[PDB]
Amino acid sequence: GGTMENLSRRLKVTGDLFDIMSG
Amino acid sequence: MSQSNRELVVDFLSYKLSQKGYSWSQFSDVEENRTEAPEGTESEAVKQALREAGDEFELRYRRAFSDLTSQLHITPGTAYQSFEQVVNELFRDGVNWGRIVAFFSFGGALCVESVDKEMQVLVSRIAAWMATYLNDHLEPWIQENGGWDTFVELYG
Repeated sequence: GGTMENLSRRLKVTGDLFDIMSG
Repeated sequence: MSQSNRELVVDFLSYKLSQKGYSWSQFSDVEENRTEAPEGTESEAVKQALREAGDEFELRYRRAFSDLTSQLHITPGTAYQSFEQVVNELFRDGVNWGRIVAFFSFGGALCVESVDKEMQVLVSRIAAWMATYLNDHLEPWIQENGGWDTFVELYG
């Protein structure tokens, strides 16, 4: 219950830092 | 532009698992046959960026929020849910490269956790959940913001 939700949160932030649009 | 996204799913998952000490073809079937383009292939470069991106992605997460395999919790009856749950909330706020980098990172991570636990078969199961979501859930977003060419342009 309190594993996947927290996990996604961590992946989410990492995404913002490693996302960008193009170039 | 978009030829065999599955190859990208099988590759990343096979690579990460290969780094943990697991073999893809050992229990993946790859729904065809382990081959993967040699070099100089378009799709080939795609996996290259996914491997480089996932590496940097999982690294930051590993350095900040520690690894992933040593946190989650999948079982023979909650693997498809654990994945859908993290992928749902992850792409709920809005799809995007960062969300896809994690999508692939979680996929390979789950496989390693499932294999380490007692569900090597889940590797291929997740392989279909990830690929399917990739081609059916976020694929449109891919070609939307440039596609694998952009992801490769940002990471490559």
